[PDB]
Amino acid sequence: ALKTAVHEKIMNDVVLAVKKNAEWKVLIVDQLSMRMVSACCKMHEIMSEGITLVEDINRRREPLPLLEAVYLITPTEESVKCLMADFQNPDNPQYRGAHIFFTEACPEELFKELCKSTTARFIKTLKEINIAFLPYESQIFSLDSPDTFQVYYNPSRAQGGIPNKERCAEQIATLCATLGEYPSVRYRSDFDENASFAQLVQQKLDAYRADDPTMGEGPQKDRSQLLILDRGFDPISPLLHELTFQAMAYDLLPIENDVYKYEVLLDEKDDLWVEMRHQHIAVVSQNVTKKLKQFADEKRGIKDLSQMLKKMPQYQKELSKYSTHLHLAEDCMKQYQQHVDKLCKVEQDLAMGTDADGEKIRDHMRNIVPILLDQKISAYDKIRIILLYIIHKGGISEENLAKLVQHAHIPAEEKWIINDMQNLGVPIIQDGGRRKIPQPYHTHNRKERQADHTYQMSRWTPYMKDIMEAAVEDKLDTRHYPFLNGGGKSGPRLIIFVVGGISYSEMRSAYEVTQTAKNNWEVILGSTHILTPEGLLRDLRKISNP
Repeated sequence: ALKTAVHEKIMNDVVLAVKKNAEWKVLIVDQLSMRMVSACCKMHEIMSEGITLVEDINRRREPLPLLEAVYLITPTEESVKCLMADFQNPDNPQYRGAHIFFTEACPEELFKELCKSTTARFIKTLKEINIAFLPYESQIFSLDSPDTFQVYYNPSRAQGGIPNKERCAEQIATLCATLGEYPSVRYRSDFDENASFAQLVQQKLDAYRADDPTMGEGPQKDRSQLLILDRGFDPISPLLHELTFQAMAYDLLPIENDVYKYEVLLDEKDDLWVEMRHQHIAVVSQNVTKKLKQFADEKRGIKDLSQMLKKMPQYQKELSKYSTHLHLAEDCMKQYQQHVDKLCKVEQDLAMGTDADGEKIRDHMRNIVPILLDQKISAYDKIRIILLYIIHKGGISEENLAKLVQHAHIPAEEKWIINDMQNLGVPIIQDGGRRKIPQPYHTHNRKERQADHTYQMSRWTPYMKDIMEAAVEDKLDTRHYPFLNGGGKSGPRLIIFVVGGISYSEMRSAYEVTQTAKNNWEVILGSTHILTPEGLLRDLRKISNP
């Protein structure tokens, strides 16, 4: 319920915590804290409890010496300056009093500064609420930290990147503290940089239980596990054109900051999107009526059409409840019948390694070339196919990489995106004169799954799900996913964090394993950021584009 745990901290420990009476108050937030508050709280909720206005701490505003101010912000250089600035000098008090709530631990550097500023006398509340992540969805959290990808995968960003990493480790710890968990930490051993990141996470959450022995109280919470994965654990999934509603929309359409214009925001506060989000596009429109008909039914050879008439108004009201969403599914389908259909057939063969009939694939170019030499198909779609093919083959010679990039007419700027995928541990350049890089994510290396798929264009299953299901049954190989400490109204909870981003299909998998393969287990998936196939391509981009 992650979204409510946050709701509980904001509402009771911030808003309500400061309410001693009915005096109006102003809520001051910063870019990040606002995003954080938006996800779990609907504006009319804060506003109904004494908060009369919401301002961005950065862009200064009209002074309100008569009202106290609630500062819910990130203890940043910026923010803290603006803070001390609002009370930078008496008789100008931006406000009459200040209730300060730091989103995360405050650097003692700034702490000292502030405590001696002329702001000290106006501070009526000073706390650390510890909420340094976005409760993106009731089971998915983001650290909105895509630069960490560069940190983890660009050698140039290597050392000197530790501050970023342990900051990540601290944000993850606040996530567990919010859930009141002290899970046993595990990490994928095959990517050497993980163990090191796991220690950071462990240290950070160790510091938290130090200040609270009830964190991880026995109630099944002693079985909770926090798995640290690296993006290279499965490079296929984030590259695939997925066809479930949510995953497909963000990939095919220009939905920025989650807003789909002609405009609407896709969030869990929509309650409808929550029911259609994981649905396969093949049935979104269908089901909209299978239920709308279920509505125009619960409200009830010669046939009398009276009622239906007396009740059309209420009907047209409902049909309108789906207006924009149908406009979304429609958009995805036009896009699909346009050029996606053809891409999925090749992608599914490459990702699976078998055709729709279960047979190993062969004569790869027979289908690759035609797409590569199609001038109407974007270079990013060709790059996704190139990579899926590289990955399928387990590495390619420089020669052929060359020939493929030639046929696809891929700019030289984008060309390095393929090559760079290698910094994640994926074998793309054949011999490499080194050793064999395992590909745990390939189907022929995973547990068997039924080869009877509802849709031929959707046979792939994220490797993530295999991991989730195995962990939920105490069957996750410790030889590949070891505990760094050896060993290993309730959960337990399986917290999976991927440094490098999570795809919408993996977020979908979190829900699937939770509401099915249960034993009261709850899978919470989090990451540095939310991935889009092109978004990933853009991230591989930034390690060679300066």
